[PDB]
Amino acid sequence: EMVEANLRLVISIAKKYTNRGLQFLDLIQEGNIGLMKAVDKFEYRRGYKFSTYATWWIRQAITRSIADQARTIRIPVHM
DNA sequence: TCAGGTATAGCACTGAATGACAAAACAAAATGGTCGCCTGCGACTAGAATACACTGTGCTATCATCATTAACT
Repeated sequence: EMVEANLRLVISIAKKYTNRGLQFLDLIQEGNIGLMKAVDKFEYRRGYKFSTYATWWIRQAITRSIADQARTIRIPVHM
């Protein structure tokens, strides 16, 4: 239920990060994976909004995916 | 023309030269110890919710294959 509710937030972040990269579908899948990984560790005791945490996790996932994938040769994240 | 002789070659003989085996030393190569960098993984808590991809081949020249429309039976 949380994933189905936040799919719209995921696609909104994807639209805010509209780069060609590999493909929009791969970026949406990476955002969904990041959303799931954030939900698996999220709690409401902080008294803040889940939107910021989910956005940070999706940004990290997209950065890792564009640093590793979306290229012929594999380039590390530090490079 | 026959013969003494000097030039040239074979023969008797100890002792120095030349073979075979083993050991010590140096250089080339593979294996192992060690240092610093590359890299794989996790976390950062104000709010951010289908609008950003975007289109552009252009309507050539016909030719043949598949379900819906209309109507004869």
